[PDB]
Amino acid sequence: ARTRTNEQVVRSLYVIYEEGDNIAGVPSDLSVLHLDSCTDYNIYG
Amino acid sequence: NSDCTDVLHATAVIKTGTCPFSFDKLNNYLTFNKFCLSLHPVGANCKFDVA
Repeated sequence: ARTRTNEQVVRSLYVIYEEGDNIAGVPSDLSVLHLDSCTDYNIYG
Repeated sequence: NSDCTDVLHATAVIKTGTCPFSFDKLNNYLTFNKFCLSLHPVGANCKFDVA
């Protein structure tokens, strides 16, 4: 919980994950490539 | 319901556990911006062991 002056931990959320490539998190609801210029890239991880 | 016998007599000791200081050393001019003790594990930075 974030107030005007403090942050206080109240609960815990547990995660179970397996590394791979089947599921991908995305900004919202891909194969866009900019060529011949400086770019920030994510290519197959 | 009964008091502790000679064989069963025990004393309570607070051991360091995972904390970066000892309980008996708190009275040795240690300085904090916040120090606060709890019986619940949520949000805790470390813990002592009661034995």
